[PDB]
Amino acid sequence: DGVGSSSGNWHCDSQWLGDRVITTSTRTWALPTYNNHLYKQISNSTSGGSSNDNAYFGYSTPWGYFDFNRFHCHFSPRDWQRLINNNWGFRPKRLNFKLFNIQVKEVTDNNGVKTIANNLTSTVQVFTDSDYQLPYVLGSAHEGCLPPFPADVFMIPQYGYLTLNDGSQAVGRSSFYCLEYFPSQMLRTGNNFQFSYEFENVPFHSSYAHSQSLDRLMNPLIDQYLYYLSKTINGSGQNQQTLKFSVAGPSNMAVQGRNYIPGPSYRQQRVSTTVTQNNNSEFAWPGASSWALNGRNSLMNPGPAMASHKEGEDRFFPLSGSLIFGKQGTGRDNVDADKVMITNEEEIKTTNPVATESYGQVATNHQSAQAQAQTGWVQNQGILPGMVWQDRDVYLQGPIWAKIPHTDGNFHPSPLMGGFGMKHPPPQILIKNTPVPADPPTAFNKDKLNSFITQYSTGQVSVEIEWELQKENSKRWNPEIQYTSNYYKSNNVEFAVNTEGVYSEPRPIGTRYLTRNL
Amino acid sequence: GEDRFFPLSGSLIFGKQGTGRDNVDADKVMITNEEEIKTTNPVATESYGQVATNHQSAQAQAQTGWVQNQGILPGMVWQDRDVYLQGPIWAKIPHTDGNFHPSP
Repeated sequence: DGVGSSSGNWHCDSQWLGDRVITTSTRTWALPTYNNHLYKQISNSTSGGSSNDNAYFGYSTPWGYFDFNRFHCHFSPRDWQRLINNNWGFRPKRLNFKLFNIQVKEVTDNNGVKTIANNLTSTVQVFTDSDYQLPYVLGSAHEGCLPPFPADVFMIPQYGYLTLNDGSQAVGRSSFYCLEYFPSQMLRTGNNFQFSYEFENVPFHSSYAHSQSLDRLMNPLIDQYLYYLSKTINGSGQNQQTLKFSVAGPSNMAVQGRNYIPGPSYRQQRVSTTVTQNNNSEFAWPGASSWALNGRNSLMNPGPAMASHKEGEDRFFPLSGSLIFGKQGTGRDNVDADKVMITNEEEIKTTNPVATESYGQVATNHQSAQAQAQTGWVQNQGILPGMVWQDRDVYLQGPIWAKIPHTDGNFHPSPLMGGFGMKHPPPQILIKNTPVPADPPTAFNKDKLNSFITQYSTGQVSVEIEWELQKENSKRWNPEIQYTSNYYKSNNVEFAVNTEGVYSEPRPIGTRYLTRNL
Repeated sequence: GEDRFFPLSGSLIFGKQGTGRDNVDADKVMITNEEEIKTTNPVATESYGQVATNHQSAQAQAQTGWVQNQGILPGMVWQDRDVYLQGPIWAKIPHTDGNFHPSP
């Protein structure tokens, strides 16, 4: 347990134990000193002003944090495929985290000549927010998670948070948190850290697509013992009204009585990939669906899970109804379509309404001898007893869990971005290099020291997660759809490294391949 | 009192003994009456209610709009469709990620 002894080994691989899968990942990280060892107040004001919808107030801290809330941090593409093609569901159960082989280095810069040396006596502080007393930052789809490729060395993201704001100002109820006011473990090179976590009960994610739709669940050979209004007129001409009824049969499925209806909706604007079909105007924000919270508007994104488009119109997508990842090396601003990957929420069209369509129509008056029957379009429909739906799919590059807000009420708290919702998700893990003062003056001074030895640390991280599988039990005769690689030759291998050594994930990968009845 | 009225497709209608399959007259069918639940459930052929649609001010008058369809709201209470001697007994709840009050 000293300077010349490793404090942990490299564990990286998966084990498939029947109904369970155990993924273990190790990456090597680097932690700089953030904020000059200072807690700093930030707002849209210190950010260079902004619009009201983007106003905020908060603090940036000198701490970093570990984040592995993305599936590719645990599953290799090959494993994701094994999961995807053979199970009807899965979910996390246990988690084991480790920090080891810490190395604190000191940088010296004299006359531009920079040099790095070990500072053996320096420490790094670590602690877990086991009681969720700090603002939960994971599950906001932030960058900075463990890289998908094991060989990549990553930089630990800086921790910051937001509280209540009134423009760029704070309010009485705004909270300020100091992470030093938390007990934390201190470790020198040769010391290590570790902890375990139990995932609370969460339903299995449905990694299947339905092999039949909500409106097509009857026996196509028999009639119902129910009738429907089929004629209100006996033919053109004056006073031709009547009431004729017919049996709802195979010949008219649209009219049949049903026990369950499609899930809720919130109409999204429809955008086309073949640009010339879109309106010649800027509607990215104007024509976007949104919600208001205390005078501020936020984009309804990704919103309720809805099918991306009608059958065949694959060139269409909801303005902000699906997740879109960037391809390897894609820039940050105004990037072209070809440099991004838009997820396709199609498999759920069997139960969820289409995002760019109306939920349906409702009557809006009392038809009478004088007035004709009128209908109106339902653009957004809240929950109704009898509704049934699927949740957003999850992706290899997508988030895994989210913290369910602690509130009096909520409904089906499944994270809208996809994933598992939990009141007590994996705790945040904060880390920071303990400040090491430079030589202080030889005469006392009450001011806090502001002269520090420049340092940064590096080490390994290990995350082991145990997943529970729900295996397939289909009696389907014909073969199923399976995720596969392309047979055809090509310059590079999909999900492999470049000739420059750049790993890249060519496309998003969902979980809905196997099928199941409704 | 307006017993002569019924929702276009809001109630179940069975056929009387021997009634044909197509374009049968009113007298040869039996339309169920979902009346007893008017104590908690809104009327099918009516609006749920009205909501404000603007900010009344010195210049603008208060305006309301009709709620033609209303999803669940915390605080709602209701009865489910009645069951009949000739009616169905059970149904299979679709195996899906979510659903609400899966009563057929």
